[PDB]
Amino acid sequence: VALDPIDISXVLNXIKXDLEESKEWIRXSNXKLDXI
Amino acid sequence: VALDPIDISXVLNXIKXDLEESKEWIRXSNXKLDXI
Amino acid sequence: VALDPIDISXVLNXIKXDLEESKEWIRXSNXKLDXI
Amino acid sequence: RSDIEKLKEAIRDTNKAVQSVQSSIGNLIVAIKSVQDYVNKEIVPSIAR
Amino acid sequence: RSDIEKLKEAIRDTNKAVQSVQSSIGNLIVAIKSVQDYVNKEIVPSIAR
Amino acid sequence: RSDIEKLKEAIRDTNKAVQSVQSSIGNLIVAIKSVQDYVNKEIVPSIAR
Repeated sequence: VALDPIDISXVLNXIKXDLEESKEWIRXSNXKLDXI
Repeated sequence: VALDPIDISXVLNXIKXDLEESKEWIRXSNXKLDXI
Repeated sequence: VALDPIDISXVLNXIKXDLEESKEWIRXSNXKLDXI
Repeated sequence: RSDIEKLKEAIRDTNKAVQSVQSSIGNLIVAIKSVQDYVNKEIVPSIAR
Repeated sequence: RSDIEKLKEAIRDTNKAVQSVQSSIGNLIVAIKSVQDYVNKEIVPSIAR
Repeated sequence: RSDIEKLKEAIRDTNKAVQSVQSSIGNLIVAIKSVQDYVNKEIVPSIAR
């Protein structure tokens, strides 16, 4: 009767932040490799 | 009454694909390190 | 009536082991980079 | 010229390993989101009815 | 001096990418734990009542 | 000889960090699968009964 839905789409879109800003250092490293 | 089970074992075995084919580049890098 | 709670806090604290002992090789690499 | 080339290629392979890991995490997001929607849209309404 | 400097900086960027991945995994733990507590503390008691 | 050795060892440590991350993801799969089986085998039958 008092069952509200769970919403973690806050931390999930936190993970998706961490992942995109990993991908944009990876393209940083591969910048310095293409430098060599 | 119309509650079918959830089955994401599709994306999970997608993750387990990505992970095994990461592990098989890692063994690629450590190939070139053992090269040096 | 016979519904025991799920407890995976075993594998979760397994993940949190793997992650902390990744972080403590990362600080290992960045040791050898600060070496150069 | 040979050692620097090899080191550069080793870093390239490591980056490809990280990219595959990044793809794993992206799919992990989809899996967790799928569980959330199933609980909110199928389980919760079934209990309230 | 230029190639070794560049390689060192390339490894530094790769490590920063791994650190962001490590942060992703930490938040994944929080998300999964949040689903567990919701099932044990909200769903299971609602079915037993 | 000293700088190339050090760079090679730095890449080796980074790979070990990625390997630990790979182990984290493998356990994340087990955790998510555990939640799925619990919902399908314990929650869903409890609601249908």
